Amino acid sequence: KREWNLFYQKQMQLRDPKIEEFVPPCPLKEASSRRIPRLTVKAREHCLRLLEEALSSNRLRAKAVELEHETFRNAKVANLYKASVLKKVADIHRASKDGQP
Amino acid sequence: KDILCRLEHTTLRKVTANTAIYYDPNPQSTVVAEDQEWVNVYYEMPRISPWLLRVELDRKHMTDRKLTMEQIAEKINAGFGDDLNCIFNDD
Amino acid sequence: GAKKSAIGQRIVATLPYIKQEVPIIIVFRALGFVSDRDILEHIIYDFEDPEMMEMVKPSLDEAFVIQEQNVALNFIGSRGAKPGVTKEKRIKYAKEVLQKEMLPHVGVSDFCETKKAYFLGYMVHRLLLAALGRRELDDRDHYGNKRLDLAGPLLAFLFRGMFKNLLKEVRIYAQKFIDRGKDFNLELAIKTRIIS
Amino acid sequence: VGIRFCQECNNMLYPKEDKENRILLYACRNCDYQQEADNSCIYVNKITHEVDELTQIIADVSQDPTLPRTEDHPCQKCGHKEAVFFQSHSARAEDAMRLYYVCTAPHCGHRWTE
Amino acid sequence: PILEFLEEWSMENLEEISPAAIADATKIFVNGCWVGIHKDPEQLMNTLRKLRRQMDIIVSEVSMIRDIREREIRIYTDAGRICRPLLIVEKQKLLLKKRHIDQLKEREYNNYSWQDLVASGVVEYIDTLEEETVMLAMTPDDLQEKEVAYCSTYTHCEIHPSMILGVCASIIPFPDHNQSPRNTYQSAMGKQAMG
Amino acid sequence: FIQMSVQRIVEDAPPIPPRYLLKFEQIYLSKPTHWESPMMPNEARLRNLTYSAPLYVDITKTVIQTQHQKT
Amino acid sequence: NNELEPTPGNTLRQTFENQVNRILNDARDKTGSSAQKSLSEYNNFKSMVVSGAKGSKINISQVIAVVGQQNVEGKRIPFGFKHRTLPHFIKDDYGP
Ligand SMILES: [Zn+2]
Ligand SMILES: [Zn+2]
Repeated sequence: KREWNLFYQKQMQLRDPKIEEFVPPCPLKEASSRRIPRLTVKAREHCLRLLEEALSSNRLRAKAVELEHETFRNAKVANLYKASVLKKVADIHRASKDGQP
Repeated sequence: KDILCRLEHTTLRKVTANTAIYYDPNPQSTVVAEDQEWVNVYYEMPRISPWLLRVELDRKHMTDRKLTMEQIAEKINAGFGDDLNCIFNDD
Repeated sequence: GAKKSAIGQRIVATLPYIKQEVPIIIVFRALGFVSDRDILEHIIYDFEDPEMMEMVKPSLDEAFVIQEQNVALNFIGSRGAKPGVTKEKRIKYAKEVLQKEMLPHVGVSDFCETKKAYFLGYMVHRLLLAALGRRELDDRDHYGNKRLDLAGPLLAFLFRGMFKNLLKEVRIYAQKFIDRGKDFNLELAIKTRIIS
Repeated sequence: VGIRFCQECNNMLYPKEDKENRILLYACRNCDYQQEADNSCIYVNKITHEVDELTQIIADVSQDPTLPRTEDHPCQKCGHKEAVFFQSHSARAEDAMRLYYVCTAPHCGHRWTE
Repeated sequence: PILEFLEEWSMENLEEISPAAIADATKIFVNGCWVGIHKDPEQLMNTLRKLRRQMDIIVSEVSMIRDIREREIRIYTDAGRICRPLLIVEKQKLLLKKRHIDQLKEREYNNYSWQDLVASGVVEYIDTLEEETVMLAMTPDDLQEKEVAYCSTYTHCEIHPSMILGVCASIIPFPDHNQSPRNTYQSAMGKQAMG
Repeated sequence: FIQMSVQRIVEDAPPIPPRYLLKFEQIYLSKPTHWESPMMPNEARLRNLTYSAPLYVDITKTVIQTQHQKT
Repeated sequence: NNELEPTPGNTLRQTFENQVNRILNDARDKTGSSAQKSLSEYNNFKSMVVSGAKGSKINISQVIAVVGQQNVEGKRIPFGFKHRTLPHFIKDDYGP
């Protein structure tokens, strides 16, 4: 029943402190933009460093920033953008296991 | 077959294999040993409640409907918003 | 809704001469058993059945309130054919119903609770087995589940009522003729026309 | 998974949260008896539930005169030839025609399924 | 008498039983009332059937059922159950013998009759829900004999399979060459003929 | 029915300053007779009668004992 | 032996029953065709069927060759007793 959505949102209000603001910087493209939900410079640099480690292990920092910026543009929120970057890191890991460039 | 998939109702029970509710406050030391590596990878780069909701998806039904775990995750996000957390393995 | 969705299934019993349904744990407590361990001894015979235990757990979650025989009897008797204005009469009515109209074939004496509890536990156990898909549901058309009323049973059922009416009439006549205190007669008190 | 009972009132032990030591405690609603559990899992729900009936098959079915018998399937343990067999005999099974076997030798009761 | 024999034959009663010794014991019901438990169901059933066949303690009318899978023994002394007689097959041979046949065919001036056949343990009354634990054979000299083994554990045998028809359908000749609606119509029209 | 059930029905019936108490003991049944004399079934058919037998009972009367037979 | 594979859109029981009923229907129809084509030019069943007076080739087939399968509520005869049709069969017998 639609009563579930009222129950659910009540229980999540009862889960207050204010939400933390964005702070600008970084090697990442457009890193001064606050437009990506829940994003930060530290999360973007962590994803860029993960992409750089995978590309360097397969082998350059330009490709890592391109993979991070593409994924941050396509994902709905920064928490999903980071999970999809780790998924692309796992696919590069299957490429290196297959010996592919 | 693609249109057949598009036109047939399917909830999570049609594809889930098993589910359980655990008590695991430690992000690193996880009661379940299987998730260890990727849950640590998720937590290493950032409150929360100590309880868990661990579900297991049946592979046959997961691959029959041509579904994807990213699709399931984004559907969960759309359905519940960001008041949940979701971390998922891959195939 | 959220609470119904989490509970799932609950087990209730429809006792005769009672206004509406009663949860099963309430009846078991009214029989005089308090501990969940004892009630589960009466219901689940082999405790190494986690699926049965989980199935019966929501029924025990209705025992969060009721914990004693007196209050359980009160809850049962609150819903009589004519609800009472007092409480002792309601509790006596509840005990009377649980002693006279619930499972008469097991027994009607004072010490029949120890066996009525076992039979009610067997009913609940068979319900659980049906719900778990471990026994086939019965069919009414199976002829082992039927009886045939021949002349014996038919005429005996017919004769019980007529003998009861004859007793009622002789009782009425005796009381009317005795309030005067004069005397009393037997042949004049019996109406053979009733039975015939 | 299972139900555990308090030793004082003999009632069901509900799980309760200890918000100091980050530990799980089982406590009842009648008295103040506490406990620490080893399962560490409150609830488990499997929806496949394709239970193998070899746990639920009794060895006493070998005395049924109405069951078919075969001698081409010797018992694994005692090597007895004759062995009763039957089907799943389970409701709420979406689809099944697999056979099940029970050895007919007394006190063997070996119940397998090839 | 059934309750007394059950007590005599080591049947633990409900009020004298710990709730732990019930998982591995087969419950006993008499007229739908749970009276106790037992731990040797097979020997109990053998003894009960022997007593019913001897016609000593348990009347021939009483039925006994063992649900082997669900571990329950049900004994009915009720009125209204419908039952029919069946022959008894012990190993693979009928207990009915040529001596019985001759004593029956000398029925006059011999006071040997159906009751004396029943008292010998040759035939038996089987009600409907006792028929679910029995293996029947339609014809003795055709189904007891050695074949490609279908069943070698027959427990009873039919007297004659044509005794499944009622009064009005026992007058139709060659009913097995007919059509079922035609047999039904004749069963209807047999009550309207004039004689 | 005639042998057992009527007797059981009579017995299981509860019995009904000075006090009076009654208790029905046992029953009887003669062969069918006609009151204006055994009545044959053919005569019952011809004369539009009813083929029936009388049922008696022993009833005991007490005051706070006296026996009444064949009531 | 579990070697039977389900047909898409059908359960294992459904596909087994479909195969069995199809085999039996083929048998009944083949015997019927044999009985029809083995008739004679003087046969009175043929006289009353060809001219369209009364009867049918299925009736001729049931008279000569095979009565055929009996169905209850569109399915084969159900298990009235505990897992068997009659007390004369073993339990779990799916033969014709
Ligand atoms: Zn306690
Ligand atoms: Zn063996």
